[PDB]
Amino acid sequence: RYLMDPDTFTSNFNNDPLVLRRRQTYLCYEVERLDNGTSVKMDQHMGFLCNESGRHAQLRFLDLVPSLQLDPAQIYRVTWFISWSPCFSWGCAGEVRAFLQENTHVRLRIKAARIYDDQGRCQEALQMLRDAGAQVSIMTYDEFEYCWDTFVYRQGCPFQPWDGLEEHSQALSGRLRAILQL
Repeated sequence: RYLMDPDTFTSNFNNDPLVLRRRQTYLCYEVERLDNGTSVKMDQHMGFLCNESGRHAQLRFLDLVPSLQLDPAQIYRVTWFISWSPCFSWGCAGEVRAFLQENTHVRLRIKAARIYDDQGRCQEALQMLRDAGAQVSIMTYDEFEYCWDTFVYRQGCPFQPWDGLEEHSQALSGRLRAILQL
């Protein structure tokens, strides 16, 4: 099971708002079955994806859903830890929205390291994700450290936060919440 290089993680998940990092998107994913009150994980149902040749990571996750062989009779929670949202292209959120409409046994939780508020398409795309049932939030220390511990080739090294991580996360979270306020 393949683990990310540590500089790739740090370079892509850094939440400095003064950086406009839109070239790549890294999406770390885990799928759990909701049963017996608890959650049940599957290690072959965890991994990470980047954009590959114009096909956004979010779309690459949707392409591998069949290979997950989800029992349509059960409820599943898919979590994404994604370096930024929402997916920039037009209708790429629409493809996510559509997948959620056709797979009503799947609940999608999106934890983004950052968002880019353009006061336009970006806000509308985030709202449409919410409206299709996704739960979108901004990553905090706990989630960066989880992803470090879970997806990165860290060789026993502990997570080392960058300067401003918590301040930046709280500022982004405030703005996402404002956008998504019902």
